[PDB]
Amino acid sequence: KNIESGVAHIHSTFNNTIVMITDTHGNALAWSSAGSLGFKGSKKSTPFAAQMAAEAATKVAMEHGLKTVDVTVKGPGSGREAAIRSLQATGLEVTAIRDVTPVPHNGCRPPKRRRV
Amino acid sequence: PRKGPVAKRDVLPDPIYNSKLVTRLINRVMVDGKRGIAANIIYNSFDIIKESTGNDPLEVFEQAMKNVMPVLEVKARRVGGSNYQVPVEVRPERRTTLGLRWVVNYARLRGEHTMEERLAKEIMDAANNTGASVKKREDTHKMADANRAFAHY
RNA sequence: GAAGGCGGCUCUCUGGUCUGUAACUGACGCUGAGGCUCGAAAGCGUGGGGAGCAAACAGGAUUAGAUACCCUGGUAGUCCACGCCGUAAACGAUGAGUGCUAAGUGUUGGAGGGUUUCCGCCCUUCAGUGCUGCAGCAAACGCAUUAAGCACUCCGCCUGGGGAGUACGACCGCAAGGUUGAAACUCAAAGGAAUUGACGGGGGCCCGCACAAGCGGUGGAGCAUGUGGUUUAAUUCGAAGCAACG
Ligand SMILES: [K+]
Ligand SMILES: [K+]
Ligand SMILES: [K+]
Ligand SMILES: [K+]
Ligand SMILES: [K+]
Ligand SMILES: [K+]
Ligand SMILES: [Mg+2]
Ligand SMILES: [Mg+2]
Ligand SMILES: [Mg+2]
Ligand SMILES: [Mg+2]
Ligand SMILES: [Mg+2]
Ligand SMILES: [Mg+2]
Repeated sequence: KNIESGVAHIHSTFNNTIVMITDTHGNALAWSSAGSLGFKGSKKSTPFAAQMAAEAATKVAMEHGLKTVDVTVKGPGSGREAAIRSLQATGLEVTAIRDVTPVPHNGCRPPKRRRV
Repeated sequence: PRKGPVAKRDVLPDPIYNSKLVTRLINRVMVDGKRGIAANIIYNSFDIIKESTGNDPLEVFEQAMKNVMPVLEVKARRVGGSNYQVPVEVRPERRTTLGLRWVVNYARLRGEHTMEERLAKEIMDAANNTGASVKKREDTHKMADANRAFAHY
């Protein structure tokens, strides 16, 4: 109901960026996305859309009550820095930043190349 | 052109209002080089403005310019197979040009009988922050905001 | 590692290679038709397994059409054991063995020495792997102690293009197909390398009211005029995208 510390996960792919503020235990608190803010097609992948989504999720989390968060970035999306700066500007204190992009140690076979 | 930026020719201030802006307005409203007709129209419209309101017509006109001159325009950019609009800050010269062009076009589109009457009405509406020119500026800003996601371009 | 190919770590079994020494045998060697063995991927049989991917297939897009490219799913297969299949641009598109013919410089595994307190640094040398480059070779491209140079031994293979790796026969295979393999007929070319242009939905750099920014137009109307078509006794002839049509 009221929190002080949290984790902001930014899953930013080439098509869309989702921002999810959870408690330190991984229980979701608030979330937003470029698609959730009405952006469509290319705009969903733009850095600006990441900024707006991060702002909205930050506002919801802060209304829930939240001062500091640590950021976990995932995916190769371009909007990661935009979302981070959006969080900081909106107020959440970004204590630490980490990249959690999955890196298979070979493992599973990826799909075929496009246009072949 | 390809070579680079071109020299811009300056204009002289108006004989009575001492306003290069007024001279530019006369030039914009001029047709087929009938500058006498254009200047008479502009001065008659300014007199109409001074009669209809207690404010200096020059100040009313500058109020209209302040209310009509855009700040962010949309320029079409073709990237690969995708062509989309991109917001762009309007340099002051193009701002003034757009203001004058919009004012003159919507004055000509107005419904009153005489051009000076139409122009005075449009100028006063723009000063009051209403009318076709103000709507045009608002729509330009709306388009820029809609395409604002492409600012990095 | 002969090749195909082999990439987490551990242990068991196991092959080969290389460097020294010079104790041993004393030419015992090379090649090798026919044979035998291995032989990517796909494929086949039996029985398992099955996450991701993905022929086929389904749907959605695109398009004139789209039995494709693109997107969403998705069966065989991809994995394992055993057994078939024996084909690949199975390529260094370069059989194996041996000897000789400038150097320069990387790197891999050793050996020896001269320093170096050791490390390390220098020289030499052996066997691989690369790049550069003499002589020589080559049609040229280029190769050049890892020859495509100079030589000898053996094996395989070639004799214009198509027909055709097809037909018949034969052998192999569960099958798919593999191996061997013509002829009739037909053409005066096919082909390799390189050169000059032209072109490219290749690249790079430039210019032009070429585009972009504006102004004004045409296309709509009446008429003038030229052209086409049609008509006519004739509607004289020429001009036909830009670059014919006041
Ligand atoms: K061994
Ligand atoms: K099988
Ligand atoms: K060497
Ligand atoms: K022949
Ligand atoms: K015309
Ligand atoms: K014509
Ligand atoms: Mg297989
Ligand atoms: Mg697919
Ligand atoms: Mg063969
Ligand atoms: Mg060597
Ligand atoms: Mg233009
Ligand atoms: Mg017309």
